[PDB]
Amino acid sequence: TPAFNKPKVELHVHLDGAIKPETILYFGKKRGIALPADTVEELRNIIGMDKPLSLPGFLAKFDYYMPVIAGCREAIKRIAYEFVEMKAKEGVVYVEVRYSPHLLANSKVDPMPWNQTEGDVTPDDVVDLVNQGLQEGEQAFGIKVRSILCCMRHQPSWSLEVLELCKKYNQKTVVAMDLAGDETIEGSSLFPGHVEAYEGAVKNGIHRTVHAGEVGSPEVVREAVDILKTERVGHGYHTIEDEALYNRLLKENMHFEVCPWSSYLTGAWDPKTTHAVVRFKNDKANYSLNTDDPLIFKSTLDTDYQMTKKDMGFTEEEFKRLNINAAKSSFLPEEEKKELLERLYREYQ
Ligand SMILES: [Zn+2]
Repeated sequence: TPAFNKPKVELHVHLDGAIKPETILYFGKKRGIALPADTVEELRNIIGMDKPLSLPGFLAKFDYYMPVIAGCREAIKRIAYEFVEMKAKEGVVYVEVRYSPHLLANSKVDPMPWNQTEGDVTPDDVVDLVNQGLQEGEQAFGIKVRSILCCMRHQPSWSLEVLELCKKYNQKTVVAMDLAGDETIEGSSLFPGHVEAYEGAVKNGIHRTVHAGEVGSPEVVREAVDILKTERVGHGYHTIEDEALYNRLLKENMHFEVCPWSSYLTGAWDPKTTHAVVRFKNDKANYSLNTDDPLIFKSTLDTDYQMTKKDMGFTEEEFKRLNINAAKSSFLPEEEKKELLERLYREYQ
């Protein structure tokens, strides 16, 4: 019995954290690359999580399976295509999906991700391949899909490259730049490479989101909003700790990309306390509901909706409100944004 059986919009979900276990198995076998399990259930049990850890302990799960996908053109295009199929079944009608193109490349990338041998798949090629799979998925499954490229906190030497790829692939299919990775790296938001990329984004009209206040202090959110000039905040739960900052962001209609089930499993949210999203809901904040890394969290979008419905008093009315806010805060051009809003209002009658 689905919590919200109406069209949804999802703004915060990682392509590399939203791959079918079956597809991971497939490419491990095909390429002869080690995976920590030989069945799909056992693979889910080791890659996946069902109790809280930490952000770095979460980030280690990628080490298990990224090597079977990175540097492989067929695999990269396939995960993009299967992503759209996955989301179409969830009742999502518009999604922005994000990833680090560098982390899927095996050429012209330093340091080389996942101990790969030099190949022929550059970060540029990665974006091209993802685009192809996403566009074919859109055609096959009849939902709209756009992508966001992630700078990685520990590797600000990639950030200007990420900016250039966002320019090169603007709206086809890249709609924004993100900053992801380990938020516990002290002061990483203001590493000069990241600041230069975001300032370049401002000058070139490239849209901006930033992971902030997931596990970091409100200062991380402040850094994102006031220096990186972010347009949306990934998570943002800890913003509430600085009341003045939080109230300012409410006043500015900042969008928070909320990931409730993710926040439980990464330890971003202390489950001894009321979730931040309850405050957001009560303050009528601008926010969306999102899966984040459904492969690792063993989840679908219904997991997050069920959780907020059961545990946080979420109504159908609030589910409609937050999806309309998600649509308004999307990085779609004006005409396509209007189209999405029209569709939501039509299907919500
Ligand atoms: Zn994320």
